Amino acid sequence: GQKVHPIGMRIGVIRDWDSKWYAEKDYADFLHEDLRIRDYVAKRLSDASVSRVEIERAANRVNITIHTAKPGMVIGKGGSEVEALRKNLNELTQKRVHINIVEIKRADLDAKLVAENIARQLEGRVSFRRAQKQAIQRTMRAGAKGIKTQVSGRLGGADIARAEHYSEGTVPLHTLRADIDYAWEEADTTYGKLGVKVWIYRGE
Amino acid sequence: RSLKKGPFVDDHLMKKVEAAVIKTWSRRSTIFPTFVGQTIAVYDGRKHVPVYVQEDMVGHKLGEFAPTRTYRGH
Amino acid sequence: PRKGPVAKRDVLPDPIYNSKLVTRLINKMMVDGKRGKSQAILYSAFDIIAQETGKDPMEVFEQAMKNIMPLLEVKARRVGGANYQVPIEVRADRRSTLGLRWLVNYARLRGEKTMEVRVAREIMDAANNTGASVKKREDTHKMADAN
Amino acid sequence: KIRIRLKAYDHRILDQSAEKIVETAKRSGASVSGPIPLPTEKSIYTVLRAVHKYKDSREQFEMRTHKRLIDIVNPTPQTVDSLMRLDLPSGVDIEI
Amino acid sequence: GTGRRKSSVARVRLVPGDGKIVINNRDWEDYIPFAALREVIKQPLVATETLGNYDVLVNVHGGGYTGQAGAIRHGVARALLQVAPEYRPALKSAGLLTRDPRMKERKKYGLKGARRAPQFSKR
Amino acid sequence: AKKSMIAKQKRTPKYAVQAYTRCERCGRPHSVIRKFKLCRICFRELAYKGQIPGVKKASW
RNA sequence: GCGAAGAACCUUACCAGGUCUUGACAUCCUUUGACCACUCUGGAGACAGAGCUUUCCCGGGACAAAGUGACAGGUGGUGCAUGGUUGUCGUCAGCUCGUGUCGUGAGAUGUUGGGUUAAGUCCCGCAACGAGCGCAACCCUUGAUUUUAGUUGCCAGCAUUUAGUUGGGCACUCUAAAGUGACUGCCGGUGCAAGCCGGAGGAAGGUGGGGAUGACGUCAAAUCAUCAUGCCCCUUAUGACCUGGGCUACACACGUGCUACAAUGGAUGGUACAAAGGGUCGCGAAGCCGCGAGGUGGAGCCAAUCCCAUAAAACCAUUCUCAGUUCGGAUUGUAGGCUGCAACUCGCCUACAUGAAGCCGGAAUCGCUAGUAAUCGUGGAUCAGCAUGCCACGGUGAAUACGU
Ligand SMILES: [Mg+2]
Ligand SMILES: [Mg+2]
Ligand SMILES: [Mg+2]
Ligand SMILES: [Mg+2]
Ligand SMILES: [Mg+2]
Ligand SMILES: [Mg+2]
Ligand SMILES: [Mg+2]
Ligand SMILES: [Mg+2]
Ligand SMILES: [Mg+2]
Ligand SMILES: [Mg+2]
Ligand SMILES: [Mg+2]
Ligand SMILES: [Mg+2]
Ligand SMILES: [Mg+2]
Ligand SMILES: [Mg+2]
Ligand SMILES: [Mg+2]
Ligand SMILES: [Mg+2]
Ligand SMILES: [Mg+2]
Ligand SMILES: [Mg+2]
Ligand SMILES: [Mg+2]
Ligand SMILES: [Mg+2]
Ligand SMILES: [Mg+2]
Ligand SMILES: [Mg+2]
Ligand SMILES: [Mg+2]
Ligand SMILES: [Mg+2]
Ligand SMILES: [Mg+2]
Ligand SMILES: [Mg+2]
Ligand SMILES: [Mg+2]
Ligand SMILES: [Mg+2]
Ligand SMILES: [Mg+2]
Ligand SMILES: [Mg+2]
Ligand SMILES: [Mg+2]
Ligand SMILES: [Mg+2]
Ligand SMILES: [Mg+2]
Ligand SMILES: [Mg+2]
Ligand SMILES: [Mg+2]
Ligand SMILES: [Mg+2]
Ligand SMILES: [Mg+2]
Ligand SMILES: [Mg+2]
Ligand SMILES: [Mg+2]
Ligand SMILES: [Mg+2]
Ligand SMILES: [Mg+2]
Ligand SMILES: [Mg+2]
Ligand SMILES: [Mg+2]
Ligand SMILES: [Mg+2]
Ligand SMILES: [Mg+2]
Ligand SMILES: [Zn+2]
Repeated sequence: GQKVHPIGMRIGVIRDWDSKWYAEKDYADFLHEDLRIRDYVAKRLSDASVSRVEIERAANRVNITIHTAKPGMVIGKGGSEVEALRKNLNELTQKRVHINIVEIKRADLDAKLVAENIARQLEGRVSFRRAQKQAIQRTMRAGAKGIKTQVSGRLGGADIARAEHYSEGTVPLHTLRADIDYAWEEADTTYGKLGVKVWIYRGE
Repeated sequence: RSLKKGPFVDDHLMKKVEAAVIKTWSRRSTIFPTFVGQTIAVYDGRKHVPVYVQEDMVGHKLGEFAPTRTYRGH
Repeated sequence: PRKGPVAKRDVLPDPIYNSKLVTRLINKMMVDGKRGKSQAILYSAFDIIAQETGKDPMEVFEQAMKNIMPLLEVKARRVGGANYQVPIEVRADRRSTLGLRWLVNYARLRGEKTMEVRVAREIMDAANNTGASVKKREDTHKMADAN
Repeated sequence: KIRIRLKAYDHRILDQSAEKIVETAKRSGASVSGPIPLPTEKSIYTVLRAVHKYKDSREQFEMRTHKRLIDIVNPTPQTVDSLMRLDLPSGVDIEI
Repeated sequence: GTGRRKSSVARVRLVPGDGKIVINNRDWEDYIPFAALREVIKQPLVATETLGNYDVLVNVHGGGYTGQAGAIRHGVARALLQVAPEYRPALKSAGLLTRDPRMKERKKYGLKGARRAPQFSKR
Repeated sequence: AKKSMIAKQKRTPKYAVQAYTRCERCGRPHSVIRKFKLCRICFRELAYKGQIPGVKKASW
């Protein structure tokens, strides 16, 4: 028996969608762009610890507010990437592309960013058990009421695959009022696929 | 066309037969009342089965005569 | 049910001659939700049974009660790694349930043309202590008589 | 004598937004036809779960469209001026 | 008055009169052929002794022919009781102010019907 | 013989009938819902994450 | 009745024949510039040959053509190498931790024992006292009700028209946002208590009915053919382009459905009551031609308004009178309609004709505990067209549960 996606069933009861853009008979054009204008942003600012890119469009102009854990890397004193990506995002959407970054707080609460701390490390040939436990205790200081990191795949360079994980504390999934996050990344090692999974119960 | 407002040959079988063995490649081009006495070769997925368009077999789709599955007993 | 007993409902007093032996045998009549087909028939059978017999249709319909109600139902008791015929005394459940089943299950034996009279003839036929429905009751007690 | 139609997916965002213009309508004009409900459209998409066989497992998503319309009874010059000057939450549908 | 059952609803206005139980701008015996099922509609008027004392006006929407019969019975049983509170002590016992809660059932995927299922064969 | 054929879906054929529809992220031929242009497996995998607005799980 | 929520072509991965090589399809570069689209001949087309030809924008910029390669390109292999995503045990009631205590020790206790429950649910008794993920609850829909807003819905008070049509009003319904209501709450017996048996009241009584939600893990379970990936193999062919064909073949055996074998029925005419959905380059009305499937016509509609859209079982009269028939409808001939470049292999439907097995099915086997099974219709997804299947919606509405 396989779980549900603890986001995929919290949507619309305690959390909105990653896109707020009404459309009348033009959804197919808008929706396909809300899946590719989120791909150029995915690689151009890949190292800037971007977690959510909530695209909102209205009146023939689009707004994509990129929320990052390294706010000064995308925009700031350089003032160039924001203008530089204003050319690339607008060269695809064929209209205005206004982006306003949002600065993250308590970086060990965003699961995508939290599991990229264990997705590069494992790709650098580190221990599976050490990699998760060194950071599971690390993020546990921040204030998360729970954690569960698992690193599933052909772990440890063996010829037979097996599963590994960890935990600490409370993380009730079956309660619908839980503010639970989730993320899943690809540990593209030199030998195969080993994708990790991380999620974080939070305040209430 | 099974509708009474139509009757079509392929594009060229009628043209080649108009001047004029005949090997019209594909199929489907029912023998009208202007081709009795000019044998054609309607292809069959392999080889060219020879059929001689007589006066009786007029109207029928050209393909019908050449079978496609070889079943010589169980 | 593997947990205790249950009690049944079968209760909705009918419009004409309000009773539950006439909303029952009117529910053990229909097929695939055909309440209307049966209800008219079950009132036309009374119409012919109230004329060709004379007495009250309800008393004539209930006259065939003691002639169809079974007394001993041969039970299939498991003894010696098999099943045998151990007779027992039927309860009120298998009395009226069986009893009203006997008629309709024997509605192919009146041999009429329409079910309006066929159900009307059988009730009278058992009400005469004759016919097959009463014979069927006597037949059941016969196999129960052997054991 | 105008008519505005609201079509938003979440009933909270639109019914709050309609509660704003209906207030601005009262200031612009006493004669206001307040917010009013219309039946909500539902659609269902029964996509199948497994990547391959096992035909008996699927998962059903839905997509509502909550609707509300606001009109004007005996409007004034303020209606034309004071209506277009508002921006509603992204998702609310405006059509006058 | 107002009475539902299944997908049908019936709204009843009850005023004193001869006793003609009109239904939906037509005579009731025209509107219901099988009068034997229409006698239960008099249960909210025979359990309390007010059979031919009021003329019953009805409005009908939806359901099926038997579908209103349960709703009109209830739809008046909540109005005769409102005429005088003395009627409740017997109209609230026969089973008349109660609203039948049974309704048709959703069809669940993987099943032919609501509760049925495919046919099963082992090997 | 797969990534060749997406060009066959894209290019305008010599007869309207030849033209069919396939998923706009992975060119899966079967089960493409026209309101989205996504196959069954793309459509569900985005709905969980939440790219498609309005769509949510339907208890009933 | 499995991937396939649509195999004429296409899709198509397969066969035959015919054709291409940096390739049909990407990134690195250069010489040209916006390249195309169009007509004529041949061919089955794939492709060759002729012409006007594509008038770029601001040295730079997008897009393209032509020139050799780095490369591409594999629905080619290994699910006993993998990410995934799933299934079944199973919505079964389990899986553990901290502090104490017993044991030299792995370990044990808590979590065993008596009742109770849908449930390690709850109580009592014990060297244990507590807690976390699972159960229950939070969430959705149906059953009663308050307030709010009353149109495109509703029509009582008023009349008005063939018609709720018209003024006019949000009274009732109904739509939809915020609330109330049910918790063994009260009474009797019983129990020590948990609870169990019954009664009032209430729309609703014992988690009211139904969804969503699937713990620790099992099957080296399914999928390299959704996407991605370790390693291998082909890389002027195991890659690529077209036309035809196969995917629908038949001497047979098995799984899931449809239609019947008749009087609770057929035939003829009349005639009544739904719920839930879909519609813009789309739904397509009225009239007109038709037995006919349909064609012409274009009203109203970006829809609580108009359309798809007359629901059938039921009911009321006449006829049939227990026959392989006034049941059944396969099969075949002729004659037709629709879409599509094209209905022969191989689509759907209509009329006339033809009229076959079947007269309630052997041993055995399947589903369902109430609006359930059974039975009669309607809508959607895919969709130029094609569904007895799938996903949803309603109408008529049963039978029995002693017991393991
Ligand atoms: Mg394991
Ligand atoms: Mg959650
Ligand atoms: Mg054979
Ligand atoms: Mg499931
Ligand atoms: Mg009361
Ligand atoms: Mg079931
Ligand atoms: Mg097609
Ligand atoms: Mg198959
Ligand atoms: Mg594997
Ligand atoms: Mg296999
Ligand atoms: Mg199962
Ligand atoms: Mg010790
Ligand atoms: Mg245990
Ligand atoms: Mg349970
Ligand atoms: Mg639960
Ligand atoms: Mg409820
Ligand atoms: Mg109220
Ligand atoms: Mg009001
Ligand atoms: Mg009680
Ligand atoms: Mg419940
Ligand atoms: Mg439930
Ligand atoms: Mg389920
Ligand atoms: Mg294992
Ligand atoms: Mg395995
Ligand atoms: Mg196997
Ligand atoms: Mg393969
Ligand atoms: Mg993938
Ligand atoms: Mg992908
Ligand atoms: Mg096949
Ligand atoms: Mg087939
Ligand atoms: Mg079979
Ligand atoms: Mg019969
Ligand atoms: Mg018939
Ligand atoms: Mg509707
Ligand atoms: Mg019919
Ligand atoms: Mg019928
Ligand atoms: Mg016949
Ligand atoms: Mg024949
Ligand atoms: Mg024949
Ligand atoms: Mg004959
Ligand atoms: Mg016949
Ligand atoms: Mg024959
Ligand atoms: Mg059950
Ligand atoms: Mg749809
Ligand atoms: Mg099929
Ligand atoms: Zn896809």
